[PDB]
Amino acid sequence: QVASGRAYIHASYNNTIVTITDPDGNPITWSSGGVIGYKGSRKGTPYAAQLAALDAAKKAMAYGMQSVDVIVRGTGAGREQAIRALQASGLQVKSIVDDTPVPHNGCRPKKKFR
Amino acid sequence: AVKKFKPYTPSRRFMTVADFSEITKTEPEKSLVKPLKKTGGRNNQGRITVRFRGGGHKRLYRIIDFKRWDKVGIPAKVAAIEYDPNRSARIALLHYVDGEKRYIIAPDGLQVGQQVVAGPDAPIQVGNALPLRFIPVGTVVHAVELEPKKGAKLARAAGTSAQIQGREGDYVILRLPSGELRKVHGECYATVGAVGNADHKNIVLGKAGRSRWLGRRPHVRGAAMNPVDHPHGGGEGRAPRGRPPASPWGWQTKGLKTRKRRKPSSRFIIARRKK
Amino acid sequence: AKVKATLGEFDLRDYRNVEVLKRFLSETGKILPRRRTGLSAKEQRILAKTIKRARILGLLPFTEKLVR
Amino acid sequence: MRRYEVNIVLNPNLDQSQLALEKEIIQRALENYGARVEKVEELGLRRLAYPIAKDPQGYFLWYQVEMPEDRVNDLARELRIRDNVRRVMVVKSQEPFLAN
Amino acid sequence: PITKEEKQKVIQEFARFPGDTGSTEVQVALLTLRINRLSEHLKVHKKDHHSHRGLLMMVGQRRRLLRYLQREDPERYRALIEKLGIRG
RNA sequence: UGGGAGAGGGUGGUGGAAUUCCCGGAGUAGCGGUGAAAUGCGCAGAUACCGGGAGGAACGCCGAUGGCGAAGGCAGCCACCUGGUCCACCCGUGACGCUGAGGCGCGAAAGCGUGGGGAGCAAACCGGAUUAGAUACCCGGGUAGUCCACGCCCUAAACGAUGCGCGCUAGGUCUCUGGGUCUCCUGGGGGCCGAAGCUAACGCGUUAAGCGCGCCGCCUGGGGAGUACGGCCGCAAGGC
Ligand SMILES: [Mg+2]
Ligand SMILES: [Mg+2]
Ligand SMILES: [Mg+2]
Ligand SMILES: [Mg+2]
Ligand SMILES: [Mg+2]
Ligand SMILES: [Mg+2]
Ligand SMILES: [Mg+2]
Ligand SMILES: [Mg+2]
Ligand SMILES: [Mg+2]
Ligand SMILES: [Mg+2]
Ligand SMILES: [Mg+2]
Ligand SMILES: [Mg+2]
Ligand SMILES: [Mg+2]
Ligand SMILES: [Mg+2]
Ligand SMILES: [Mg+2]
Ligand SMILES: [Mg+2]
Ligand SMILES: [Mg+2]
Ligand SMILES: [Mg+2]
Ligand SMILES: [Mg+2]
Ligand SMILES: [Mg+2]
Ligand SMILES: [Mg+2]
Ligand SMILES: [Mg+2]
Ligand SMILES: [Mg+2]
Ligand SMILES: [Mg+2]
Ligand SMILES: [Mg+2]
Ligand SMILES: [Mg+2]
Ligand SMILES: [Mg+2]
Ligand SMILES: [Mg+2]
Ligand SMILES: [Mg+2]
Ligand SMILES: [Mg+2]
Ligand SMILES: [Mg+2]
Ligand SMILES: [Mg+2]
Ligand SMILES: [Mg+2]
Ligand SMILES: [Mg+2]
Ligand SMILES: [Mg+2]
Ligand SMILES: [Mg+2]
Ligand SMILES: [Mg+2]
Ligand SMILES: [Mg+2]
Ligand SMILES: [Mg+2]
Ligand SMILES: [Mg+2]
Ligand SMILES: [Mg+2]
Ligand SMILES: [Mg+2]
Ligand SMILES: [Mg+2]
Ligand SMILES: [Mg+2]
Ligand SMILES: [Mg+2]
Ligand SMILES: [Mg+2]
Ligand SMILES: [Mg+2]
Ligand SMILES: [Mg+2]
Ligand SMILES: [Mg+2]
Ligand SMILES: [Mg+2]
Ligand SMILES: [Mg+2]
Ligand SMILES: [Mg+2]
Ligand SMILES: [Mg+2]
Ligand SMILES: [Mg+2]
Ligand SMILES: [Mg+2]
Ligand SMILES: [Mg+2]
Ligand SMILES: [Mg+2]
Ligand SMILES: [Mg+2]
Ligand SMILES: [Mg+2]
Ligand SMILES: [Mg+2]
Ligand SMILES: [Mg+2]
Ligand SMILES: [Mg+2]
Ligand SMILES: [Mg+2]
Ligand SMILES: [Mg+2]
Ligand SMILES: [Mg+2]
Ligand SMILES: [Mg+2]
Ligand SMILES: [Mg+2]
Ligand SMILES: [Mg+2]
Ligand SMILES: [Mg+2]
Ligand SMILES: [Mg+2]
Ligand SMILES: [Mg+2]
Ligand SMILES: [Mg+2]
Ligand SMILES: [Mg+2]
Ligand SMILES: [Mg+2]
Ligand SMILES: [Mg+2]
Ligand SMILES: [Mg+2]
Ligand SMILES: [Mg+2]
Ligand SMILES: [Mg+2]
Ligand SMILES: [Mg+2]
Ligand SMILES: [Mg+2]
Ligand SMILES: [Mg+2]
Ligand SMILES: [Mg+2]
Ligand SMILES: [Mg+2]
Ligand SMILES: [Mg+2]
Ligand SMILES: [Mg+2]
Ligand SMILES: [Mg+2]
Ligand SMILES: [Mg+2]
Ligand SMILES: [Mg+2]
Ligand SMILES: [Mg+2]
Ligand SMILES: [Mg+2]
Ligand SMILES: [Mg+2]
Ligand SMILES: [Mg+2]
Repeated sequence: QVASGRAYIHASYNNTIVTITDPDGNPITWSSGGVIGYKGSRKGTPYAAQLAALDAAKKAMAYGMQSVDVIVRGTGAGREQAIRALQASGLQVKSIVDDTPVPHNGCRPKKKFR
Repeated sequence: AVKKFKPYTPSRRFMTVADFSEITKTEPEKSLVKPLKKTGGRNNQGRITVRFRGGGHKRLYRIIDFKRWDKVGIPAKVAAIEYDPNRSARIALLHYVDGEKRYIIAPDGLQVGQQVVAGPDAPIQVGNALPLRFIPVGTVVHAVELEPKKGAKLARAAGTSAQIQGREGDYVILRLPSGELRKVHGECYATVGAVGNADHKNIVLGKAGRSRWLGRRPHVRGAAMNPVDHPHGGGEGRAPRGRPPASPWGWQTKGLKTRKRRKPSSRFIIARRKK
Repeated sequence: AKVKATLGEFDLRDYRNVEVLKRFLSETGKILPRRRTGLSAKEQRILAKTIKRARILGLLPFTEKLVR
Repeated sequence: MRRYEVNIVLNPNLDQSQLALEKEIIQRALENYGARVEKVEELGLRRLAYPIAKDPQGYFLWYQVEMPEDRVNDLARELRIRDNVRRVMVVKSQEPFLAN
Repeated sequence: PITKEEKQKVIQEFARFPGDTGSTEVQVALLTLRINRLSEHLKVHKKDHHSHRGLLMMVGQRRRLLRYLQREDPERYRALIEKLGIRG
C-alpha cells in the first residue's frame, strides 16, 4: 500500500496511456484506451483518456493511494481530459508537470514528420 | 602507407609491401634472439596436425617482454623500432636506465627517444604499462593480460586495441578487438595506446610465391578431392556440396558453434563478438 | 516587463554570473527572445553565447520541466 | 603569450586531502605547460543546474593565467586525465561587455 | 598569427627610405611574408580550400607588383626577388 | 597604423536533450498504426514507468524579413591554425589598373574505390492497406547509403533563371554592422516602396532590368537531341 505516488500521462495522437506509480517510480497499476474497451482511432479521443484516467485512478485508490503527482508527456487530444479526470477522481493531484520529451535536434524523424 | 609497384610483371601489378617507415634499426639485439624451431605443422609424433605449413623463410625469435610489471618504476628509453618476422606488430627496443634491454611490441605513435615506464603510478601515456584498475575508463589499450601475472594475451596483432568500458568490483570491462565485451581482472597489466603498424591489413600478397615465403603451403579444396579424402570429395564433373558444408573431418563449417558450453570463463564474458 | 531593465550594469560576457544570467532564461530553461530581454541584436548574440558556456560549466540548465 | 581562464569542476565528495592533491596535480600541470597564474578564485561547492558524473554538486576552481598559445589544448588534455576532474574549460580572456 | 613586431622588422628591412611604408619592395615583402606563412599552413591543412583562395589572391597581388617593379627598374626587381628567393 | 562584426575555412577536443538497443527493477492486456484499417509487436510479459550501460547522428531555445563566403555552401560549446571584409587616420607607393580565350583550383546531393563506422532514417526489396487495378501515394519491416579518413566523380531549377569593373541619374522606410558631435550625420551590407528612365507586358528602378565605357561568355524557329560520330576525361556510372 502507498498513500502517495505518481501519475504518468502518456498522451499521443493515437491513444492515451495512464500509469500510476509509487514514489520511486515503480508502477502499481496502469490503464489506457485499450483497457477500457476501445479499439482503433477511438482510443485517441478525449473521452477514452477520461475513462482510462478514471480506471487507472480507481485501481490505484484500491491500493490505498490518495495523493499523486501528475507527470504529463505528449500533445495528444486526450491530454487535458486525463488531467481533468485525475482531479475529479478523488486523488489529491499534489502537482502537475509536463515532461514531454523533445530533442535538441537529434535523430532524423520518419518521413511523415518532414 | 602501403607501397605499390608498377605492373612490370603480372604479379607486381597487385603486390603491395609495407613501407617500413617506423623502422630505425635493421638488426636484432643478439642477446634477445633465439632460434625459432620450424615445425612444418607437425607435432611430436611427427604427424601433420595443421595442414599446408612449412617452407617459409628462416626466422630468429625475438624475446618479447609480455610482463612489464617485471620492472615497475624503472623508466626506459625507446632505443629503436624494429621488424619482427614472427608477428604482425613492429617491435620497440627499450633501454632501461637499469642497463637492462628488452623488446616490447611497438604501440601506435611511439617515438624513438621517448621514455616509457611501467607501474600503478605510471603517467597515462602511450607506451606505459599499468594494472587495468588504474587506467582511466575509456582509454584504449593493448597487450592486455587475461589473468594477473600470466602475461599479455590480448590485443597484440598489428593495429589492434581493447577499450576500457567500465569497472565492476575487482574487475574491469574491456571491449576486445573482436568486439566481445569481457571482464578482465583489475590487476592485469595493459599498455596504453593501440598496437602499431595498423596498415598491415592492407597488404596484398600479390602472387602465390609470397604465401610460400611465409610458410603457407597451397590449401586444397575438399571439393577438389575424392570421397576417401573429404565429405565434399567425388562427383562426376564439378559438384555442389550435396550436404551441409563440412570440414575434412565431417563437422559442419557454416555456423556450427564450437566453444565449449560449460566453460568457466563464460561467467566473465558479458557479450559475444559482433559482425 | 523586459529583463534588461530589472538590472543595472552587468557583464554580458561573464559566464559565471549565474544570478544575472538566470534572469534571461524562461521558466522552462530556454533562452529568452529579444522581446523579453530587451537586448539589441549584438548584445543578445553575446548573451546567448555566454549562457551556453554557463550550461557547459553546469551553472545553468539546458532545460527544465514545466510546472503548471 | 595570451590570457586564459581555466575552469575546473572537481569531484565534490573528496576529502580536503584528496582535494588538496588534485589541486596539486593541477598546479604542477599549469606550471609544466608554462602557464603563469595571475589571479585565482576558489568558489568550492556549488549546486549544479544538472547532475555531473551523477552528482548534484561540483567543486569549482578558476584560474586566470597567462601561457603560450600552442600548449593550451595540450594543457586542457592533461588536466582532464584525472578521474576527479569532471570538467575543464579553457577560455580566451575578454574585456567585459557591459549593458546599461 | 603574425605579430606586430615581426611585421615591423620586415618593413624596416625593405623600406626605400626612413619612413617608407607602402613602397613596392615593402608591399612585395609583406606579401611574401604572408604567402610563405600560409603555404606552411596549407601543407598541414590541405583541406582548407577557402584560405587557399586567399593564397592565390596574395600570389596574384605580388605577381602584379613584381611585373611593375621589373617594368620600372630591373635592378631593384632582380635584387628584391633575390633578397626574397622568389623566382621559380 | 589603429580598430570592428561574422553559422567564412581547417585541425584537435568536449556538452546536453532525444531515438534505438542491452542490463536491473516494477507492473498487466494490450501496444502500435490509419481517413478507417491491417500487416507487425505482445502472457516466451509488450506498451506506459524508474534506475544503470552502450553507441551513432544531429545540434532545441538564442534564430530573425538576421549574419559570413566567389560559388557550392556554413549553426551546441572550447582551443589552435587560417581566408575574406568593413571603418576611422589620410601616413607611404605613384596608374602599379579593368577584363580575361586557353590553363589551374574550388565545386550541393546522388554515385564510385579502399578502410572504418551504423543509433535514427531509408532507394532497392518484403509484407499490409487503398483501389476497378495500385509494380505508387498511406502503414509495418528493410539493405546500400546517409556519418569518418583518404582518393575519384564534376553534375543541378550550381537561380537573382540577371557575367565582372567603373562613372553617372529623386527620395521614403525597415534592418545588420562600423566611425561621428550619438538630435542626427556619414561609411559598408541586407530588404521593402517608389523619382526620372526602361520594359512586349509582368516588372526593374543608386543591390537597375535606367544612362554610358571596357572586356569576357552566350543566343539565331520547334522536334530530332544534349542524341550520333570523332576526340578528351572517368574505375564505373557517366561528364565535356
Ligand atoms: Mg489508435
Ligand atoms: Mg607507415
Ligand atoms: Mg607507384
Ligand atoms: Mg602493385
Ligand atoms: Mg616499382
Ligand atoms: Mg606485363
Ligand atoms: Mg597482371
Ligand atoms: Mg617498402
Ligand atoms: Mg614500419
Ligand atoms: Mg641481418
Ligand atoms: Mg646466442
Ligand atoms: Mg653467448
Ligand atoms: Mg622459439
Ligand atoms: Mg616452435
Ligand atoms: Mg621428439
Ligand atoms: Mg617419434
Ligand atoms: Mg613411428
Ligand atoms: Mg589443419
Ligand atoms: Mg602442414
Ligand atoms: Mg614486424
Ligand atoms: Mg606489415
Ligand atoms: Mg589482402
Ligand atoms: Mg616468412
Ligand atoms: Mg592462405
Ligand atoms: Mg584451394
Ligand atoms: Mg578429382
Ligand atoms: Mg587414404
Ligand atoms: Mg572407409
Ligand atoms: Mg565420407
Ligand atoms: Mg559431393
Ligand atoms: Mg554430384
Ligand atoms: Mg568432382
Ligand atoms: Mg554435372
Ligand atoms: Mg571431378
Ligand atoms: Mg570437381
Ligand atoms: Mg573443377
Ligand atoms: Mg553447393
Ligand atoms: Mg552433388
Ligand atoms: Mg543436396
Ligand atoms: Mg568438434
Ligand atoms: Mg580466463
Ligand atoms: Mg576526467
Ligand atoms: Mg569577462
Ligand atoms: Mg590580400
Ligand atoms: Mg613574375
Ligand atoms: Mg591592421
Ligand atoms: Mg525489462
Ligand atoms: Mg530507461
Ligand atoms: Mg528556428
Ligand atoms: Mg539571410
Ligand atoms: Mg553577403
Ligand atoms: Mg598620404
Ligand atoms: Mg611623391
Ligand atoms: Mg577558364
Ligand atoms: Mg562534388
Ligand atoms: Mg555525398
Ligand atoms: Mg553516397
Ligand atoms: Mg559500392
Ligand atoms: Mg562509400
Ligand atoms: Mg568493386
Ligand atoms: Mg563500406
Ligand atoms: Mg543497421
Ligand atoms: Mg509492397
Ligand atoms: Mg492488394
Ligand atoms: Mg492485378
Ligand atoms: Mg506497398
Ligand atoms: Mg516505408
Ligand atoms: Mg523504419
Ligand atoms: Mg545495392
Ligand atoms: Mg557497396
Ligand atoms: Mg552500386
Ligand atoms: Mg570526400
Ligand atoms: Mg565546369
Ligand atoms: Mg534560393
Ligand atoms: Mg548573387
Ligand atoms: Mg543556366
Ligand atoms: Mg565573364
Ligand atoms: Mg555607432
Ligand atoms: Mg548606420
Ligand atoms: Mg543601403
Ligand atoms: Mg520595387
Ligand atoms: Mg514613372
Ligand atoms: Mg536598352
Ligand atoms: Mg545620387
Ligand atoms: Mg534607395
Ligand atoms: Mg550590393
Ligand atoms: Mg531586361
Ligand atoms: Mg531545332
Ligand atoms: Mg553525352
Ligand atoms: Mg546530361
Ligand atoms: Mg563516344
Ligand atoms: Mg554545361
